[PDB]
Amino acid sequence: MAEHTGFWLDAWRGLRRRPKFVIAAALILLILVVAAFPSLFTAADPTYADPSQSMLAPSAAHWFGTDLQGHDIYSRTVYGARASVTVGLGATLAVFVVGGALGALAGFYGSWIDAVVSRVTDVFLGLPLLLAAIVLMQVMHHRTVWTVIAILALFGWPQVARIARGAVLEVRASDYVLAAKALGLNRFQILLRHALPNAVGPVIAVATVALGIFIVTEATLSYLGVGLPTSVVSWGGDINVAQTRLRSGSPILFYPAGALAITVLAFMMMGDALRDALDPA
Amino acid sequence: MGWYVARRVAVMVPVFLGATLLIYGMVFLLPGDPVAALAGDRPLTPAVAAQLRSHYHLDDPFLVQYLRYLGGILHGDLGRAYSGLPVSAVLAHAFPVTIRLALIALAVEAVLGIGFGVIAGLRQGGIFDSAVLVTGLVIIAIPIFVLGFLAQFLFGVQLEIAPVTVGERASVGRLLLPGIVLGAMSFAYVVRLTRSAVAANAHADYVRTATAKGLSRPRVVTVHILRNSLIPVVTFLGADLGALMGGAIVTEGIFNIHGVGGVLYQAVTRQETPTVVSIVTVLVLIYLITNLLVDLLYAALDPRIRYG
Amino acid sequence: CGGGVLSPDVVLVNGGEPPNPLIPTGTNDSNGGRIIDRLFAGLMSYDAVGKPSLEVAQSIESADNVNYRITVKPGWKFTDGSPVTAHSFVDAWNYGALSTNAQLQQHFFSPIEGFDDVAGAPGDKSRTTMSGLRVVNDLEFTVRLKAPTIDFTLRLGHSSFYPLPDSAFRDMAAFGRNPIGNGPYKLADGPAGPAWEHNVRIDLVPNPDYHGNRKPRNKGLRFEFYANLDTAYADLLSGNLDVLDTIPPSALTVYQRDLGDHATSGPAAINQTLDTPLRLPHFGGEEGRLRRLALSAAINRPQICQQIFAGTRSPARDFTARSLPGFDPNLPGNEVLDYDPQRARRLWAQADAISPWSGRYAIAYNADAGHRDWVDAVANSIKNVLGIDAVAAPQPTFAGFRTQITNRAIDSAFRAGWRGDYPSMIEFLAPLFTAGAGSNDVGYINPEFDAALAAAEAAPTLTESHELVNDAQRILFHDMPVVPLWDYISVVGWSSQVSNVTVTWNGLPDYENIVKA
Amino acid sequence: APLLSVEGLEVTFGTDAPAVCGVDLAVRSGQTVAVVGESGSGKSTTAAAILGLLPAGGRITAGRVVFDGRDITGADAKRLRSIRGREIGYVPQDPMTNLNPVWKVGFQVTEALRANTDGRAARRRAVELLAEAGLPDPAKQAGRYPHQLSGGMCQRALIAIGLAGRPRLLIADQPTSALDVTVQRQVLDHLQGLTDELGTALLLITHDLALAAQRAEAVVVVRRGVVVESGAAQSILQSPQHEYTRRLVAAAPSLGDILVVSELTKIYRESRGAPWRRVESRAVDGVSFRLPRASTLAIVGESGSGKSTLARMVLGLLQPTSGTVVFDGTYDVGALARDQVLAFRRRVQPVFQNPYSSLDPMYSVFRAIEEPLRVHHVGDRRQRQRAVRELVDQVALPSSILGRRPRELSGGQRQRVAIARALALRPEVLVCDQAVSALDVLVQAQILDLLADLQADLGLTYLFISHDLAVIRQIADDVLVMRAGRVVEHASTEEVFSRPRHEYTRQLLQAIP
Ligand SMILES: Nc1ncnc2c1ncn2[C@@H]1O[C@H](COP(=O)(O)OP(=O)(O)OP(=O)(O)O)[C@@H](O)[C@H]1O
Ligand SMILES: Nc1ncnc2c1ncn2[C@@H]1O[C@H](COP(=O)(O)OP(=O)(O)OP(=O)(O)O)[C@@H](O)[C@H]1O
Ligand SMILES: [Mg+2]
Ligand SMILES: [Mg+2]
Repeated sequence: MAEHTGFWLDAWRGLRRRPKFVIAAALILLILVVAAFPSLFTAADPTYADPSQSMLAPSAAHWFGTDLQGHDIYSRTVYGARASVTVGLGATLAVFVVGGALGALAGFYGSWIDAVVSRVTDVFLGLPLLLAAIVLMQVMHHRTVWTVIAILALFGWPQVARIARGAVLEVRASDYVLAAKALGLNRFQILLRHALPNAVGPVIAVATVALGIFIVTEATLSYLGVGLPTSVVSWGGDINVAQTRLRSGSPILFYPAGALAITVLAFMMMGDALRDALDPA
Repeated sequence: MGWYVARRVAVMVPVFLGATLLIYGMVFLLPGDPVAALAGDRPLTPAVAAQLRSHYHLDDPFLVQYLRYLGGILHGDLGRAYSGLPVSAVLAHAFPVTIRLALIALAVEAVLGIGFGVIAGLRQGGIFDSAVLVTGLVIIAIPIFVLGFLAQFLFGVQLEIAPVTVGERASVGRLLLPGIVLGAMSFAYVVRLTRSAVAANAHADYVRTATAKGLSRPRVVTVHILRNSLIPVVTFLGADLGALMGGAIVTEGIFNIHGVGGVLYQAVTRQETPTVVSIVTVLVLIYLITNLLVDLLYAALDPRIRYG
Repeated sequence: CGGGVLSPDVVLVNGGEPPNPLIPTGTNDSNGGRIIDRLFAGLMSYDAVGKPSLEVAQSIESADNVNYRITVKPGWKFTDGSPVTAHSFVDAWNYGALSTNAQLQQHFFSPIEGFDDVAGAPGDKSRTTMSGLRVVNDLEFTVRLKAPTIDFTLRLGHSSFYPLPDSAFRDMAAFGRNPIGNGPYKLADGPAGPAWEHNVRIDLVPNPDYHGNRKPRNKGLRFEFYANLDTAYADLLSGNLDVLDTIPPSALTVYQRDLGDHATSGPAAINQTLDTPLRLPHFGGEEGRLRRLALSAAINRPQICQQIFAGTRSPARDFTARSLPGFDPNLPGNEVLDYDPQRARRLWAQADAISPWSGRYAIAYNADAGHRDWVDAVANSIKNVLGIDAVAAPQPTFAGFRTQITNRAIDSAFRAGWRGDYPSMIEFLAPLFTAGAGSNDVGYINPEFDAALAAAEAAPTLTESHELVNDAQRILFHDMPVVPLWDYISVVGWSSQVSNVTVTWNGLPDYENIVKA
Repeated sequence: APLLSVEGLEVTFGTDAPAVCGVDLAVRSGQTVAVVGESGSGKSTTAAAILGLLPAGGRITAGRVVFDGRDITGADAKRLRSIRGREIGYVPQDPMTNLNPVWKVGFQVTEALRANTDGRAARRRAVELLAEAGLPDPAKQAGRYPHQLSGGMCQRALIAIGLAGRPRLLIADQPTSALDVTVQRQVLDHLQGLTDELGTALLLITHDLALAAQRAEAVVVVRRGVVVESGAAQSILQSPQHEYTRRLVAAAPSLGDILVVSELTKIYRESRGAPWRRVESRAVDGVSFRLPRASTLAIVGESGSGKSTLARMVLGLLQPTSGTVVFDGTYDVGALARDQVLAFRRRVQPVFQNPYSSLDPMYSVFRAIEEPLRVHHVGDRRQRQRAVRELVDQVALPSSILGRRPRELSGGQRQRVAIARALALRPEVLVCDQAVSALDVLVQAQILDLLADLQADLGLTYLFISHDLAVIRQIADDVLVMRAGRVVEHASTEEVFSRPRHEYTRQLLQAIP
């Protein structure tokens, strides 16, 4: 998606009265409000654990119960929204932009640009994530949200690059590409204006799935001490720690997982509503 | 094209060499010191430690240890694995099972994802499409540990219609439930890619002509619509063939499989450099080869795609 | 229909891949330790309680606990026809003591005279043999120590004083791939494959030549190597395993339901502690003694040991384990190990009256070993009782967590603990709190404690060395070099086929007299 | 009782005015009925409603279609499926977008003939069907992909597909718009031999008014979705009564050098047999001519002759195997290099053969037409709006279209959109490629008048490729006949139309309705 000029005013009007778009936008707005102002929804401290209240059932005092340590689960699932949403959205946008640009450049030119980009992709694609995280985080004096985003994006862009390259390969032999060349455009203007809008669906799909994948992988990183300091509440850290209480019959894993699934659903609906505005019917 | 394939296979060599150097560097740069863990949770005598450090050549300069590693892979001779074994034996014991399991998982996910995706893209916005999408997102949200735990519980403990463990006996029939579990995180990807492509291609001008011939809906759908909508999903499947190996550590722990992911994790946590370097190098080889094969498959799938 | 072959005679137990070749002086873990202990039989033997008794020796005579005369029994042999002599012990001890051989158990030979000559640095000093050991016949030899040691004869049951056959020093690397012992079991004969499939299993059969204290009641054992103990629990519930030997933490509350009289429990000789180097800021001097005394009054050990561990740990009452001979749970002064938030805050206040607290208090541990829950609990209780910010710190690799402790370069508190090698209290105290000990990771120096501990080894009898150890432990109560947390309790479950499962003094099953029929 | 009856059909496209407003027509199972009319009247929408193949947003409202005495307007897609192959055949309008581009033409023809097994005899019935459709070497053509075919060869392939299951009725949508006159005579007399000794019926939608006169038996005139006239052919095509049909029958066709091409040659390498057994196809062979400035040069010839290849080589869009195209003396179109390119592309503009595929499915009509103006920086924002509106009005196109995408246009409206996009910049040279073809006579007249005005006032130069010989005799200044890639005859317009000195160009000159 580079140049959809012309009538964004008609698209936006055609996108307004689209119930899927409206519902997805309302859900996204709610999620953002929860991630921005957590103190409207709860008064408790997410990092306070009274251990004489280890694993209680939901009541009027604790709406979701407590966990093995004694934390309030409602407070923790309200305050994990900031970290989880920030990491997921940041890494998704980063890999989308970077991998899409790289793969679309590779698939369109194809002489030596393709060679270098595809070899770098084959190297980055076979190198594990935990090894490189362990090696790189020995120089970062402080873990943050942005270091986690940087790691996740730097090792997640290749599979988006592959899909974008494959998508542009099919398009670059079309007849409107020759017509654009015969009008007088250069290869870069052709690329943007004609070949980005026409080959952008698959990338949207893989991005909408990579969002939830990233939100889950950040916990893998945090658990070993190479990401996101332990004083930070997050969805995924809670799932990781609470999955072990499941044999005893305690279903406290499904409270952060429910929020994660709702956010992923909202963004999938939004992505499809945006993708159905490039070939309306 | 013969000359294009020749150039590709030729340039595969120097990238392989540079990748070996870069991988050895990043594995060397792990923060600890292997000798400090050779005795486990007890300390070594300061003379026994010196002896072991000199025995494993852990006091040579970098690039001397690298040249020693690299010049010896011309005889096999990949290293010596502080447990005392050759590394050749370790890799030969660990790779066959992983290859078999990865092939099973790829086949399962391919068949299932393509079927559900073609139907959900032919009739999108309906009950079937909604159910498929919510199944994908529910699979994403729930950790693979829980999925493997519950699947094993059910189908191996209550309904004994599957092995609980596949240790030491890894048939193509005993590795079927582990394969289904392993190929479940790659379900939403395949479904969504197939759905997008099929929805885009379901309204071309030649599909109307194929309908006017008098073909049945299955034949029209399959031949025209499906055959014309296979490139992004094949891209993803080729790229995921390599991630199915080296990254199935959680599934191989639930079922006692003894694959490559556990070997890699142990070698990393004990800082055994030759083992890690060999495994990661083999992974990079697999990726190079599969990407070349998938490009040739592009050329076979679309006659207007030609390289030069 | 093919395959399916069942094991109606061998007992199927769980294990793990030995990380080293199977040599007695080269293994220090438990995964290889259990196999080595099945394979060999040394000068003394322990029962399930930990009482030593003569196995290969006729007599071990001494009159001053410095010079020992050891007599070997005639008739014993290795499983190749070659006899067991005095040379078999002397050669093996000298092999394990020398420094050019680079054996992990070298330190176990410290008390013998001549140890430095062989355990210094090669070439510098000659004498590849220790001078304290001296052969008199093929069935007798003498030992001489540096100082009186009441605790010596008890060590001769450890798997480091085992003999070796003379067809073992000609090529040792080969021996460690297929050992030849003289104990109750042998490696399964073989003619289907190897007896040891790496990362898979090890098969053992009885030894017809063994006439000792640990005669087997099985028709063989099979150690099946698992990762992820939850899988071993699933196989025990399915009927594919016979003895589990340890319950996973996720099943600690439901095993009473699932197994149901096919489980037993008993105390093991293991403990756990929390260490803070005496060189950190604010943790040195008297100002650091008060802080270490206040950190122990701020931990609820009874609450942690039954909310986090569900009853598989026991709150600490001294600096040793509960299962050891001579343990006293009412030592005068151990009320420094009770939970008392007012006392904790008072001690913190009077340490801040010397120098105020400044920063963070972190407890470091290695990730993926099961320490997350109790480290979280300890840090949280400290944070709630005092005002400070205490946190947990997982480390990526095990090598790297060990390097920072060995180099004396770690900059925070860390988790620690001991695993006893033989049933003695002094073995839980000497390698940890003496001046320049190897496992003295916090840098604690006290010549008065050193003298009080050396005065207990020089006691005329074992019944009054215990009193002296318990008196030496008051210095530790006063100084608090490390914060003791809890002792272990081992829970072992089994199937309906096996019939005689029992826990031993170190928390392992008694493999020899498990009855399967 | 007639074989096919349509009475009162009305088709709507997703909350708009009905594209078809009460059409009536019958066919009588042994005859030919032609459907002539304006460009946008609902002639292709009427044929898609009969078969049940309407585009995504269209559906019948208030009408009925009764075929063979069995009302088929409620789909019931088993009643329609037993009909679509065996009883009614279909020939689409666009030759290029209507074949699957990945399936090797012979496969697609063998697939259509069914209700039989034949084993390996189906692959020999397909070659015969392609030979009857009029291909010159079917066994080779059956081994090619659609993009390795000419534009008229794809159309003959679509005909061979539409005649596969032996239909009792054929609906052909402009089936000869890319066949010259001789292939056209062959296919039409084959169809006329079919509508006897069997009884097959033809519903023929054409813009060529002469052909109908000698081929049809009844004529239906359509205008804005209404059947204006209907009756016998002659009594309508020679003595009309309605005003529209009068004007239509009347305004029908009757009866210093900028470019120096020298020795051009193009040779494709194809894979006939084993994928390593390469053959050679000489598309163009040693062609060379010269174009005097401010004049018109027409290029005629047979189907599969190498005219679009030559056009795209002249435009710098193909690379020759040999030869040169020297434009203006300075530019060597085979090698411009970075800076001559924009000044060359401002002065030379193409119009492609079937212009639907070159129209960027995501652009609207306004954006498509103004892209030239904004690539070359003519006006700011509103000058471009005024220019695009003036062009749209000049090409005889409604203003309500601005905002619609190419998929939802007519077949003769896409062509005019491409013509307007070409004329936007007022280029010094316009390379047309069979683009007056989908327009009826009364719109084509206005387009040609505009072209003549532009050449009279500015001095533009035209390179006109076409299969219609009544138009070429009316506009062209020189004629160039091609065959098998070689130039047969290059002479003035009269000396090729009056005293031709080649047997082929004489034959080609006596085949015309
Ligand atoms: N998919 C569509 N969506 C909306 N309107 C359409 C669509 N297809 C066609 N139309 C409208 O229907 C009208 C008639 O279309 P149709 O293609 O039947 O004309 P036609 O007779 O085939 O013209 P010609 O063959 O001369 O180009 C046109 O004015 C067009 O605007
Ligand atoms: N991509 C290709 N590969 C191989 N052969 C081709 C290719 N494109 C065209 N040809 C061949 O080149 C020849 C010239 O075709 P061309 O399109 O120039 O004919 P044309 O004169 O435009 O025909 P028509 O007037 O019917 O459109 C044809 O015989 C065709 O088979
Ligand atoms: Mg039409
Ligand atoms: Mg052509």
